[PDB]
Amino acid sequence: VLTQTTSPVSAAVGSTVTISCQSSQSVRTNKLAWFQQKPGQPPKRLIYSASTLDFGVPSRFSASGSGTQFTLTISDVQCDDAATYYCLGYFDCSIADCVAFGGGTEVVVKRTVAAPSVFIFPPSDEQLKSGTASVVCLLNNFYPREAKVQWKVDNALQSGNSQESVTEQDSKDSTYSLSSTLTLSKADYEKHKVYACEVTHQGLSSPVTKSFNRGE
Amino acid sequence: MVDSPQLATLAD
Amino acid sequence: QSVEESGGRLVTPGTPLTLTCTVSGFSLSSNAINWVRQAPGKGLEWIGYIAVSGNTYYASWAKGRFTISKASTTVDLKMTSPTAEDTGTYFCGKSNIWGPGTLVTVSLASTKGPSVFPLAPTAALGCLVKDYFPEPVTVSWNSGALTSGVHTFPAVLQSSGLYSLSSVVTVPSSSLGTQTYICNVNHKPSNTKVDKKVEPKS
Repeated sequence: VLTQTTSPVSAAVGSTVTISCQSSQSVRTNKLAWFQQKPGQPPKRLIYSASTLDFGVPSRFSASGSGTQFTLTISDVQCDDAATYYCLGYFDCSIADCVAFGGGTEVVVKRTVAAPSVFIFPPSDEQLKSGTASVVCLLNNFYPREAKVQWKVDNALQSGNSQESVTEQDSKDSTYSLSSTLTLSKADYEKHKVYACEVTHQGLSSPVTKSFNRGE
Repeated sequence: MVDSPQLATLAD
Repeated sequence: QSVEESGGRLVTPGTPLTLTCTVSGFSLSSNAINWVRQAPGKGLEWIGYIAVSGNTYYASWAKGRFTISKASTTVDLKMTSPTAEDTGTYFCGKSNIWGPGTLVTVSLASTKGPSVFPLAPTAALGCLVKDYFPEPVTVSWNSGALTSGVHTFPAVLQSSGLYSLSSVVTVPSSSLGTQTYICNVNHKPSNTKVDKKVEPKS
């Protein structure tokens, strides 16, 4: 087991972040490496041999350690460094696994507060023609990530029956976007009139509700 | 030749 | 220089699947190769490697479930008896060199092409790509002519065991309806391609 700083670690552009990697069992020699991974992409090695930078890697990255304590430092943090960082170590095969990855630490880029703009989308006639019904709420371009989305159907608070997806942090402005989808059977959808999406977020001095009446 | 996963050294 | 994994696909539990890492620009005689994997949303997991000698090494949890071997230009990873836990992206490589990964899905569910529903309309519009299996789908807009303000969300796994996702773009309210907005959905696992036009309703 290699244990790493608990995610997320957020820091502002220009700031510094430090990520720890602690081994329950001492690492072979000084055979430890640091990897970076962005979603959808393969891992890229930043450091090998505990201290040594790989070719092409920004000098912003630095690392140190021995035995059971290792540390990766990112100075002058850029929007580009929003990613998950993994340490990897060697061990004696026949005492434990030869190689192990740490749990991974996610890095967030701190940014000025930015309210979402909210959009509600009713079920398409095309979908209702078929058996089902999805209504979608969109929260576009907001920071930070924490945001409450509550669905109301005729003021009935919906709970457990929606799903949310969130984008990775935008490369330019560090904002998130989020889609929430409420799924009902067509029968249930026909029963009610008022469908509403209520959003609570730091950048909103008061919650925003976006709603529509069925057939209007 | 010794066995190495070539992960934490510069294998290149 | 590089490597590339292939062979990932949907299979039923127990179906002995083999993945392939194809070396290019260097030699297996002087280099070792590792298999790494990642369940969706979770972290990286080391499976094992094969030394230049040919000696294999495995993580304790991987022993029995996985088998690595090497030919002249390729390295295989045989999955002995896959279960649903084995779903994820699998990466081959070493050090600097890692491939784009191949995606393995282990499930009883049938391949299923999606339906594509419009999300009708500064303004927002989109496409709901719903009820498909397995991953992945691709989406673009106006065949790549529209890239700006586009958000294509990660897929979710629904109650039904099928995937859904939404792609969304923000555009000037002036442009509707001078400008055509079409979403390009491709789900290769079922060879289903769809170009859906999106427009205001009433």
